[PDB]
Amino acid sequence: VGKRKSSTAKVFVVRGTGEILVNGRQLNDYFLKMKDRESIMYPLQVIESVGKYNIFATTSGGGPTGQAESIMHAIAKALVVFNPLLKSRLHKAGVLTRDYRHVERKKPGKKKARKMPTWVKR
Amino acid sequence: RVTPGSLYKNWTNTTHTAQLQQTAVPLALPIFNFDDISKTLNKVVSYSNKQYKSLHHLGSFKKSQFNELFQKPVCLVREDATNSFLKKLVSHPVKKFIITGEPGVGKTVLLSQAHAYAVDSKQIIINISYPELFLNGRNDFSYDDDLKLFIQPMYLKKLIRKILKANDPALLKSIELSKDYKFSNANPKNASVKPFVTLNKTKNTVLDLLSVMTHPHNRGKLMKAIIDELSVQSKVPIMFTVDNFSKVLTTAYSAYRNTENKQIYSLDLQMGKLMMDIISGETKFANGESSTILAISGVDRTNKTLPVALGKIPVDPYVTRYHYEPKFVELLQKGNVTEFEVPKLNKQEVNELIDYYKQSNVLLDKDITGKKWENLIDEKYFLSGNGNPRELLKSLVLSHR
Amino acid sequence: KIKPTAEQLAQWEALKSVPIPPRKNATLDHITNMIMRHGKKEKAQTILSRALYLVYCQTRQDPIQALEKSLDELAPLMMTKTFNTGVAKASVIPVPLNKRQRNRIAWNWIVQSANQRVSSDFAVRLGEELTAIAKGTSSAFEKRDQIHKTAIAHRAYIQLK
Amino acid sequence: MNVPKARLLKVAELSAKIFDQNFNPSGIRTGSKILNERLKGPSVASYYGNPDILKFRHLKTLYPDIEFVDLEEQYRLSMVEAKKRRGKGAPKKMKK
Amino acid sequence: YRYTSYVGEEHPNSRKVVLSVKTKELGLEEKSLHKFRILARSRYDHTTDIFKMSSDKFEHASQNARYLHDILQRLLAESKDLTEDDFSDVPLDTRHTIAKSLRKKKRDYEFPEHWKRPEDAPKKKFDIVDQLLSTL
RNA sequence: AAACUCCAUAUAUAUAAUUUUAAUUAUAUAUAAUUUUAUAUUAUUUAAUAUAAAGAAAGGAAUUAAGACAAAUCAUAAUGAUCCUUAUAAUAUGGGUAAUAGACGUGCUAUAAUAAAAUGAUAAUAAAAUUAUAUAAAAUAUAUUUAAUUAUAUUUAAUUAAUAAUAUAAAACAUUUUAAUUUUUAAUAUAUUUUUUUAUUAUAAAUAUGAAUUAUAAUCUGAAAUUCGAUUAUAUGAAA
Ligand SMILES: Nc1nc2c(ncn2[C@@H]2O[C@H](COP(=O)(O)OP(=O)(O)O)[C@@H](O)[C@H]2O)c(=O)[nH]1
Ligand SMILES: [Mg+2]
Ligand SMILES: [Mg+2]
Ligand SMILES: [Mg+2]
Ligand SMILES: [Mg+2]
Ligand SMILES: [Mg+2]
Ligand SMILES: [Mg+2]
Ligand SMILES: [Mg+2]
Ligand SMILES: [Mg+2]
Ligand SMILES: [Mg+2]
Ligand SMILES: [Mg+2]
Ligand SMILES: [Mg+2]
Ligand SMILES: [Mg+2]
Ligand SMILES: [Mg+2]
Ligand SMILES: [Mg+2]
Ligand SMILES: [Mg+2]
Ligand SMILES: [Mg+2]
Ligand SMILES: [Mg+2]
Repeated sequence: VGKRKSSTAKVFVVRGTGEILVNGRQLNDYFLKMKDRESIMYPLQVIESVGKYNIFATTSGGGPTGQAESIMHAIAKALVVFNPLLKSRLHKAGVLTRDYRHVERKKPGKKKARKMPTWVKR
Repeated sequence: RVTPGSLYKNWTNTTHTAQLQQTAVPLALPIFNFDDISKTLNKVVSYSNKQYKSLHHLGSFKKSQFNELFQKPVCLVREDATNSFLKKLVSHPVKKFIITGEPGVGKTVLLSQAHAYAVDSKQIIINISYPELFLNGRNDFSYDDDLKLFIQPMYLKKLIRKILKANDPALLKSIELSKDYKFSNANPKNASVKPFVTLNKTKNTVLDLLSVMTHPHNRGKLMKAIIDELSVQSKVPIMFTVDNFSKVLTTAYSAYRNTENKQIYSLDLQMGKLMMDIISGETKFANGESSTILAISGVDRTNKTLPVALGKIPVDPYVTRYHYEPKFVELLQKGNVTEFEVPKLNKQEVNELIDYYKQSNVLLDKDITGKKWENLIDEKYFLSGNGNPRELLKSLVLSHR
Repeated sequence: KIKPTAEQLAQWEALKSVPIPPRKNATLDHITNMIMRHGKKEKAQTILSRALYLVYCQTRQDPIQALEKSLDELAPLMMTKTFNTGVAKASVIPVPLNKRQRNRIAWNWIVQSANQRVSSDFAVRLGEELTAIAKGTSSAFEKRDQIHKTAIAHRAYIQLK
Repeated sequence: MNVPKARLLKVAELSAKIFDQNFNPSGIRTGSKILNERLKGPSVASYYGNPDILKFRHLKTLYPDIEFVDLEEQYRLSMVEAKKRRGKGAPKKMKK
Repeated sequence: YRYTSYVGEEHPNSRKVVLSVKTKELGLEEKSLHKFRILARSRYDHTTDIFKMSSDKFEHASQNARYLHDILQRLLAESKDLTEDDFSDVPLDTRHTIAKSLRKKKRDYEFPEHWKRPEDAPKKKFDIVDQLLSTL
């Protein structure tokens, strides 16, 4: 299980020939942006194991890019079980780190998190 | 502030219409023939010259494809996808297909292959690429009195011209007429001299009939006559095809308005009605081997109609006319349309495509140099969503990420 | 007790020599970010890659590499940065540029030169401009030359030397 | 909607008959929404509190034995007395 | 019949009673069952074959329950009539149910059964001291 | 001050007969870091940089001392002094707080193609929060010949709530269109660019931008919409 922003991705990674199914449908159908797909691939790409592992991802919450990132994160963790010696390498690549970047709340006086309303000296 | 040479169009238009296929490597590839598929079963194949000529006229090669990448438009033969479809076409008694699949899977390409096959096997082809033109209201129309439907005599003329040119004249002029035909003349010459043009039964030909040039109000009559002639003749097979048939299915009512301000129905038009008649068991062609091959487009809208027509969903009666038109379904059921799902690419097929692209010199330097080939292929397969050809092509060429 | 299997060990060994693959071409990513405006990165990416495709079509050789070369050519290696200079004459100094800054300068010029081209779609305009630069024609080059000349004046205004 | 309209209407009428709910096929303003609205008056009335609450007056009634002292009242009385003393008392009220 | 009671409070929802039945569990013939379902309309869900209805019209809970019961009985009587009123040719309106489904989310998808690898699963590792211990 | 605190994070345990299910969750209780270790390179046993291996380990909120500004508040409320007590206290009906020369802040909408509009039902993808002084689903009717959309009416299914409703999130992405633009159209031919090409003919500073201002008709809330409210339609289409 991986997470990012509001997204949560439970991912079943298995040893069969490398095909993808995100949330009960084809990968290109779910993630339209190629960037998201590339990100998802990256844990399998740092290893030479894209094509080796079948991946069945199941996402919930957040938006598409965040969902894709959560899936990627989950996949790295799943891969770590298949061969523990690659764990360090995955960590170095920056896939085993849970991306903490959390949406800052709207503070009272400010308009958004940081965006304050205009100041007036005179 | 524009020159002839400079590119003024938007991107997709530019890629279609500015000939950047000019600066491309010549490739001595094998030729597409159904009789010798055993030789070139899973290989890229350039079309024959005659096929190309026919195919362009028909309107098979389309704008949003990456046909600009090569000298001429190119496909590969596929055992699971194209070859199987061809076999079905050959074998089946009804010979009546609708090419279904996900967006970018290669339905058009399948249609183009089917057209090419028909050309090879001495068949006439009536292709209607993009029914949007006749369905959406962007050309003149008129309510004919004899035929109780709205004719469209700009589109019709174009379609007639395409029919004339796509097909070879020897095959087309082998057909003698069943009836005599009077038409209004509309030449620059013999306007005052010949007020009418007359085609006789045995003496005249289908080619001659096609070459007739009338006023707009007789154009629909001419079209009707031609269709009838083609239905009657048993000497040559007639391949009818309609690509982006999804639009037709969904757009039940056209943008045209009758005398009272309300939208005209697709079946109240000439073209759409004719098309529907061809689809169904109604305008039955005399010859065998005479097929209708329809094709969906992921571009267009999706709704309950097409699934209901096929063996997919039970008929919900309460869904709206907008999301389910039952007349169209009924028509589809009447003419036994067996659907054909285009399968996504296998790993081997993908690899073969990638190899071809490399030969043609489309691959980027980061893909080729300093990378294992099998690994690259696997990555490409992954990024396409396990072998969506268009998506794969996009990842290969239009990525730059 | 860890117990690593033989096949796993072999796989690890095979991996060890291979370096970790980069997730982005950095210069391209930077360019896409600069193009982008309202967190609408996807649109910027589409624009850029479409332009690169067009460039490739016009001149059949790696588009990214060609773009990088163009950037290298165009990017002025230093800039005559102005200073207050302790409340006196504003004595300008040549200052060396970071890679991004170098390529940022180039990109703005490229964009400007594209904006003079005809089409409605910016992506097309951009692609045409990139092809022209690859072939070897722009006012951007002239501007760079001028900058270099201005840097050459003020030789020893550099402080540490 | 291939299923006929009249039959559907009949079905709807039957359903309405079965349950208590009314059947208005024409779609005329009946006035149903005026009466059917739950009346909110008691809750509105109960806003400020329970008027019968124990007061200091009662703390003499309940417990006469205990000589209680209301402090605020006593203070007020002292203030009044002070005002009277220094010529700042209230003027005598007109009757007419 | 589900009843609700707020213990310390005097909520006005304590009067609410909810009857709920599976329609196949009701003693009906097939024609009558369909008619009953048609009559129910929005109250009958079709995915789960369940018909429920709640009444808050009356002061007390018991009253409301009685009213609900009476309604149910009336519905049953209507279903079992069949005299000049079958409702054989009015299909089941399932629009409310599809709207409800749309409002909610779905997790219908499952792991492909042919993707499974029982051979790759971790086999039972031999623990000798545990085996020795197990003398029972 | 820092720290303990809250939110968020990672892990563990517990509980949930996996129909109130979202277990990819929720919530109690812990543990976790103001991270650690080592090799080197500069400056003097340590401290900054770099490299490496170990880790999920990276933020936000609350808290803003003493004094000062006779800073703000007697219109949250209370109290001192002072003034009013048939009036400066109390109730009703209407009007005003919304007046308009110029001026000053904050915003909103704009001035079109790296940007606007149509469309997109096996309904692409969220979170947080509200619903007994209620939330109002489906469906029918009218605006509107199909229907959808949007707006009202008709009438209340369900739920006072991890159960039903508010509510199919929207950008995204895709096709189509887009004046300025003879950078297009349509009549002919033309053809291996055919949702298109070429040839020759005719196509002659605010728009198919913007939405101020106004006219009429309807609808909504309320007992009541004139001063003075909110929608929808048909027109109006400033400035920029
Ligand atoms: N089957 C097949 N398809 C190809 C080949 N080469 C390219 N294609 C792709 O096929 C696509 C056509 O798919 P289509 O189903 O018409 O897309 P749709 O119009 O969205 O339905 C194009 O986008 C091409 O990129 C090929 O050799 N075989
Ligand atoms: Mg298509
Ligand atoms: Mg569950
Ligand atoms: Mg503190
Ligand atoms: Mg202080
Ligand atoms: Mg003060
Ligand atoms: Mg003061
Ligand atoms: Mg006072
Ligand atoms: Mg005051
Ligand atoms: Mg007071
Ligand atoms: Mg008074
Ligand atoms: Mg005011
Ligand atoms: Mg605009
Ligand atoms: Mg949507
Ligand atoms: Mg509704
Ligand atoms: Mg709910
Ligand atoms: Mg406008
Ligand atoms: Mg003006």
